[PDB]
Amino acid sequence: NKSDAAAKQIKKLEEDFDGRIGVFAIDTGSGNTFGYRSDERFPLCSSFKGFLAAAVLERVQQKKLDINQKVKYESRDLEYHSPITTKYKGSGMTLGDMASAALQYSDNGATNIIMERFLGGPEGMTKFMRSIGDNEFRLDRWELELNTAIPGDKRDTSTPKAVANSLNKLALGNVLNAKVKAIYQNWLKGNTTGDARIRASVPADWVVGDKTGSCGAYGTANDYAVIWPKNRAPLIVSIYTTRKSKDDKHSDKTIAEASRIAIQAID
Ligand SMILES: *C(=O)N1C[C@H](NOS(=O)(=O)O)CC[C@H]1C(N)=O
Ligand SMILES: [Cl-]
Ligand SMILES: [Cl-]
Repeated sequence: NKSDAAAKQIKKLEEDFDGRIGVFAIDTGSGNTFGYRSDERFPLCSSFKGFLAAAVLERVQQKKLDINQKVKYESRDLEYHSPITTKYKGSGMTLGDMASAALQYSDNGATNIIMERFLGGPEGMTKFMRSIGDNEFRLDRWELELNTAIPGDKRDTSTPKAVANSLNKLALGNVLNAKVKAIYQNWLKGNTTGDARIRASVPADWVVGDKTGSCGAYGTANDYAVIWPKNRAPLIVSIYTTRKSKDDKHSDKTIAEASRIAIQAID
């Protein structure tokens, strides 16, 4: 019945802002879980960039790539929203710096460059996810087109549960070795976009690593996080939303609230 109460609360919240909320949360210290719409599809938007950074680190770990190899792009027309790659166009960036920009600032140039040159495009990004046992995730298009968040479209979607399981595996599990996982965690912990989301749903002294997504259409926005509560084993929270209408804006406050509810549901 605690699951049932949390379900009623999410259902009401999603009705209050005329949209759809999907939630999965895991307490890693007990195995307890909470889901609502946990198997339904939601656009990933920028959130997939957190997995794209994990894929680079796996490549590094495998000695396929080097974390400090110079990535050069002096002639490229940077995609819109490339705040970090635009500052280093003249000089190039290290591969590790590039991947972390794609994660912590959602940098679109960084994303496109990495998929074109190191990850085998959207199909290769999908391949990596299948290789960690994620069967729901799919990326179909490149930046910026992956963001259209058309209702009923299944391109560039995943499920809250699968995203949560995958972040569990990547941030806490054993896909990455102890060394390279620490780096991923640090990247996550220093995300710059997430302050009004899962982060705002927890005490200021809990440590959080997250990655947000804001398609910019259909009120579509999301966040996933590892939370290290003080004196307790880590939580995983995954929150996805869509809204009914094209011009609807996303709601940071609904995400934060949905995370507050999900985190009490697994208390
Ligand atoms: C991510 O969805 N995008 C990059 C940028 N927003 O960063 S955030 O989503 O992490 O907050 C603008 C919108 C969107 C994109 N690819 O256009
Ligand atoms: Cl996923
Ligand atoms: Cl957040």
